[PDB]
Amino acid sequence: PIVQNLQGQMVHQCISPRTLNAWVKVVEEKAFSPEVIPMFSALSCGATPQDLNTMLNTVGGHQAAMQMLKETINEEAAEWDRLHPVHAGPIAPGQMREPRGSDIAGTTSTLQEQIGWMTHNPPIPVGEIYKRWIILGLNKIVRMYSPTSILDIRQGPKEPFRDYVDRFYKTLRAEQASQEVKNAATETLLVQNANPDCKTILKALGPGATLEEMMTACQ
Amino acid sequence: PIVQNLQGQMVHQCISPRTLNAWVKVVEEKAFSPEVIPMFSALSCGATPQDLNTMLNTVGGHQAAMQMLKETINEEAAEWDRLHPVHAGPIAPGQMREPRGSDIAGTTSTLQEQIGWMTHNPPIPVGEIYKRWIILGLNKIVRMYSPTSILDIRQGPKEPFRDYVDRFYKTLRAEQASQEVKNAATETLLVQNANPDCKTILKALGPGATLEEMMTACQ
Amino acid sequence: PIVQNLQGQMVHQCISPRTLNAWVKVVEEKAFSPEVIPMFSALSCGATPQDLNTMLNTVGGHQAAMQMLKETINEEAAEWDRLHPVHAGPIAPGQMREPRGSDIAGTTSTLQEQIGWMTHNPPIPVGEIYKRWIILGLNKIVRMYSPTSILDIRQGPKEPFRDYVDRFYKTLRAEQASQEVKNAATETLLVQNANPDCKTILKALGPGATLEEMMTACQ
Amino acid sequence: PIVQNLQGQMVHQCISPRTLNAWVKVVEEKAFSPEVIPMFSALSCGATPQDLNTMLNTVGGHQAAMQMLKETINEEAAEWDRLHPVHAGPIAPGQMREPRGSDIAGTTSTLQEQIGWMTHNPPIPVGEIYKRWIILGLNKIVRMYSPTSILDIRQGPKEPFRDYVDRFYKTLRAEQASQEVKNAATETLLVQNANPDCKTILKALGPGATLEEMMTACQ
Amino acid sequence: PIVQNLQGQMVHQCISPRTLNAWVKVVEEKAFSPEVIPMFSALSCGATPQDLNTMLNTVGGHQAAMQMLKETINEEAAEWDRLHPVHAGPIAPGQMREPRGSDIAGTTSTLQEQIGWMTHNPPIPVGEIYKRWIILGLNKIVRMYSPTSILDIRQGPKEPFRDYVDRFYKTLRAEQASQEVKNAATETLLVQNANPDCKTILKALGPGATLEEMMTACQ
Amino acid sequence: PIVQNLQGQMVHQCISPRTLNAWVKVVEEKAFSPEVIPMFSALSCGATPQDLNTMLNTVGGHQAAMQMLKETINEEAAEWDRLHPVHAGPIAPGQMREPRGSDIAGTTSTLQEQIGWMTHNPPIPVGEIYKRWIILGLNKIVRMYSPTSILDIRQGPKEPFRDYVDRFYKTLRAEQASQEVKNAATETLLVQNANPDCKTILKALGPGATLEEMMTACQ
Ligand SMILES: O=C1Cc2ccccc2[C@H](c2ccccc2)N1
Ligand SMILES: O=C1Cc2ccccc2[C@H](c2ccccc2)N1
Ligand SMILES: O=C1Cc2ccccc2[C@H](c2ccccc2)N1
Ligand SMILES: O=C1Cc2ccccc2[C@H](c2ccccc2)N1
Ligand SMILES: O=C1Cc2ccccc2[C@H](c2ccccc2)N1
Ligand SMILES: O=C1Cc2ccccc2[C@H](c2ccccc2)N1
Repeated sequence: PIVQNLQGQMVHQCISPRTLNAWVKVVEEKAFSPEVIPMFSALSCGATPQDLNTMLNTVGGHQAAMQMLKETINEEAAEWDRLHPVHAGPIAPGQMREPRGSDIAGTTSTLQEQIGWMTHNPPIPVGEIYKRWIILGLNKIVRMYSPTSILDIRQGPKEPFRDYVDRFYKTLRAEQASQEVKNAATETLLVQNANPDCKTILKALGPGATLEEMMTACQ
Repeated sequence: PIVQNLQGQMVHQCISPRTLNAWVKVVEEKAFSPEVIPMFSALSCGATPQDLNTMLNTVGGHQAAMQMLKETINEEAAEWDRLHPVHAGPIAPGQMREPRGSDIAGTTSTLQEQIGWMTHNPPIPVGEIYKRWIILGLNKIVRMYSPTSILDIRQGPKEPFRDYVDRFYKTLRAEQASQEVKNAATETLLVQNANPDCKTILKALGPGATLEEMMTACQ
Repeated sequence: PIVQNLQGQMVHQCISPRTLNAWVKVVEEKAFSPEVIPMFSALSCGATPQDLNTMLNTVGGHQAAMQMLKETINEEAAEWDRLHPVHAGPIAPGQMREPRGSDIAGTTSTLQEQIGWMTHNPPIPVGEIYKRWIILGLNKIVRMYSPTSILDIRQGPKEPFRDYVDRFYKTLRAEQASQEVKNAATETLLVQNANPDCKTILKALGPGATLEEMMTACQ
Repeated sequence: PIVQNLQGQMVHQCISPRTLNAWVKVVEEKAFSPEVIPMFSALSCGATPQDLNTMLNTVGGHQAAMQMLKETINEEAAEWDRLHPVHAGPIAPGQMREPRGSDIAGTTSTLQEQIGWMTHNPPIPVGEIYKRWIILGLNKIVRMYSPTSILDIRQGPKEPFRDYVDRFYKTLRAEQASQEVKNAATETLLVQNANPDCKTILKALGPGATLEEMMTACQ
Repeated sequence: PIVQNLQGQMVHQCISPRTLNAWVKVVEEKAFSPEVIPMFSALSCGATPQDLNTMLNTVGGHQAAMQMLKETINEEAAEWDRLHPVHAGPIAPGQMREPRGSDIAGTTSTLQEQIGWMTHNPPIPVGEIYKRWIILGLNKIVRMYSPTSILDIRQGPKEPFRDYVDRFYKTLRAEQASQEVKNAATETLLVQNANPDCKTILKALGPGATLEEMMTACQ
Repeated sequence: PIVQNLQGQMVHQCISPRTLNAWVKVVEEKAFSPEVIPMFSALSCGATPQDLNTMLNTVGGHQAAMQMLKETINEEAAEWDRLHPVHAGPIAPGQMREPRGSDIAGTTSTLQEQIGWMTHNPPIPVGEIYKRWIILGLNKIVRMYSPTSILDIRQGPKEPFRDYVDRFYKTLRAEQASQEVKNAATETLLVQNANPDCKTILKALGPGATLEEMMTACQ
């Protein structure tokens, strides 16, 4: 990653064994549960494109997903190249060349180039641009591997309302509902999918009940 | 987080793998037992709003709770915006803009903005303001998930008085009794809910017995 | 905690995940065995009052003990306030206010105030003053939870003398005997409570035998 | 390794216990699965030739592989020596000598020499040159230990299409297919090797289907 | 401990959680096996008397041993006081007082005093003086808890000579034989205590056989 | 160890708990398998003679080996003393004395002396000299504890050729064959000791087959 040291210059630091192992283990334990994504982003704080490739390449399973991710990265790289074409022909001696999509993705750029871009004044933030593409891909994977429609999350007859609400919003998160819908689903599908006893209680609460109030009501 | 380095300037540092894993594990092991809250506060020492969102987003279960927390944060954000409206229209070139509620919550502000606010002279402590909102929400969650009324904590006939007192104050903590009440419950409900043998001994101690003295008396 | 950095100024540093977890685990594994106290003191090296409260608040069980500790802290705070009353009315602009008992305990003082006191020249050592109160309380707890009188530690007929001596001094430590008594118990109760065979051997050694010599004699 | 310190000079630092153990454990757990290679590269960030030899020598099993790797390194060393012969006869007093293949491999050069080369202006990057040779060898090992031809990866009749795709691309990775082929295999062998039901669905999608679209279609 | 920082002044640093836990665990796992002593010395590198007391006080079992150790420390303290009596009466304002035995042992000296002594020019090395006393005591404990005489280590009839030699020198180490005797025991008791078959082979080797040669001969 | 700090002076640093535990555990788990030696060398990076003795002394088992190692160190010390006799009689005030063998081994030299030698300009590298003696001894131990002759490593009739090659070169490593022999054994003993089926295939390959080619041929 690129870090400020103790004396305020941005320099390269090797990726730590602790970081490498954290990432491999979270993928082993959680697969593509949605909360793996913010974990990736956090563990990749300050990453160069080289570091992001290290993290992705250290994954041993899930090669269908990793191939889908390669496809998404190629699409974003191709769109970058449409927006920001680069001068063909020889670079100015000693000067910084402009990054192409594959340079951002770390496949045709050196670590030194990456460092140069990222520590330029002002920085050409190749690590952050690539990380956005990766996360775009990972979010597709999450949605793909979500095993259950929100329509099929219904409260069982002796299921505690809290355990049902947990299943409901765990499902909405993987299915990738916007916050609008998450905020909104509470006046609607959450009540619809509730068991008959709790449904009666919730119907009687009136509109504009908070989730807290719904949860208390069906406790 | 924002830390002073070895040479006394406040700078950003990535959230550590050790911190990320500590938080995920304490939620996995303890859920919303009350002592998770001071753990959160401690693990979030110096956090930016981005870091606080990382911590909350890395939680995989408990999505009912996390949706209730979103609701509490939205309420606090809305109250901030009432108290501190911001100038609409274009920002002064190169200057610091005033944070809105959603900026404090990290959803409409960049890391750079956050850093700017937090390291301003004097600091606009967006991390500490957001952390207060989060803890307000978490405390509601704790109270919600408290499974037992203090009225139902009674000493069993062969229950050691110490084990009963532990249950009693463990319950009062989750139910969120003030210190007044915790201090006070010792002249009252603690004795009432004691078994007949210990109740007789405690009644005879007189008023103004310390808990230590009550515990010794029923040993 | 407050630490000197690499360049010799005293500054605040966040409490580490390693420290937080060490403390929670030692309480989980050892409860209020006497050796938990020096562990607390060591893990709280350099602590602010905020940090000491973090450590105490992160404890999830033992709430009878934690309520007894609150009582002891309140008593010490009240005695501080007797000895060191503070000027009522407004503080001098920009100047340091004098700490009250509850300020020392971290309940009515900010982290900034604490830092100010602790790094004043000369330091008003609020962390060390509070830590003394806490340890006073913890020592009472240890004594309370000591399950066995020294009178009841007697060597079994086929109990190795070393295993008996271990039980004896493990008991004296929890019961909180002074070093005088620990030094002294060797000419007396240790021999009295020894089995008939070893008692004869020890009686014959004469007075002024070291523990080493007693242990060798009954090997 | 050679690291920049806190003040921006490149200096030698001992290999850490954490690094040493990470590498030994990944070889113990994963053998020569392809993802061990990017792990090696990452754990060897900044390594001297001495450090790379340490890592290879700390491996206890797999001695057939380690002997094959020695053979590959000897071949690369011999090709270096063809391209870059060195002046025989005595070195200039106090001056840097030119590295031979065995110097790059760390077998005839001292740590001091290595440091000298690597921190020269401009650096003679002996660590990076050796690491390339090692990785060339490791890639051969991976290919050797790949147990299954891509021709034999066929979707079972009740095998989820995702689990088949995972096996397929896990195999292609060990067999060391180029990205061209990985990108391409999706219009061809992946469909051919699919079970009859999914094969019909994929045939009907048309050419130019993404893997994402194929995966959705056979869900 | 007292450490040099990054800029070459000797300053105090808190004892680490890793150090505290290492020591507690080695005592839990190994008791007073001889190799615990060099572990203690190493884990106490740079320790103040306060730190050494922390380490000893964090031990929960073995209180017979810890009482024997207190006795040894008191004896060494008393001998220090004989050799180095201190001026009674008031200290020179602002000046360093001379340490008494109990000051060296950390029981009547503050951390500040200790730091003062240890960082004086030239240092009055109270940490190293106390550590020597402690190790003197620990060595007595080791010898006490050694369960087997060297006379009783004899090679069994189907015992591999190497396993017998391991038992032999493991015993000599706990029994605290000098290196002279360890060096010497090889021409004598080691052969005597060997089984009849190996004894014949060793007798025939001649005098002045190395242990290596004896071990090869009885392989 | 002696390390450069953040500002480029060589100073002493305590041996870490992580290093101490790494070494004890590798000896516990691997005994004197050959790969323990490069682990020792790596974990002892920068070590003083004191540190090397710490590492050796922290080993609890294997006392036959540790006594053999003492013998080897004494032999090397005696040869050093032959090559580099020291001036008897009093040292020049304030000046550096010349190290004797036992000084190099850390038994008659202080840490301060060691530091002085190792940080002299130019360094008298006592740590590296002692480490060479130790490794000489450890290599003898490895060879001693090698349980199997290379003559007895033969491919079983249904043993995969790769598993046989692993046994073969694992044996050659412990038996301490030179690289010449390891390189060479491939045209000879490896084929001889192969099972009849693979032997026929290898005989037919011709001379000058690489190990890779032999392994492929018998796959
Ligand atoms: O070097 C790498 C490793 C990797 C691993 C998994 C997923 C993507 C990647 C990306 C990459 C590769 C080729 C095309 C697109 C993206 N680059
Ligand atoms: O980015 C995040 C993640 C998160 C996770 C759990 C709970 C709250 C949050 C808050 C957030 C989101 C949307 C509305 C309110 C609060 N922001
Ligand atoms: O904030 C805290 C947490 C805590 C936890 C356990 C025990 C004592 C404390 C003390 C406290 C609280 C209220 C009265 C006295 C002492 N302060
Ligand atoms: O020192 C070493 C250790 C090692 C261990 C495993 C594999 C290769 C190596 C290389 C080495 C050795 C001899 C020839 C070629 C390469 N050097
Ligand atoms: O504070 C301590 C703790 C401790 C613990 C175990 C053994 C010795 C010690 C020494 C101590 C105490 C009293 C007399 C002598 C030595 N000091
Ligand atoms: O202090 C030590 C500890 C130790 C432990 C195991 C093996 C060798 C050593 C060497 C030592 C001792 C005495 C003679 C020779 C070598 N020195």
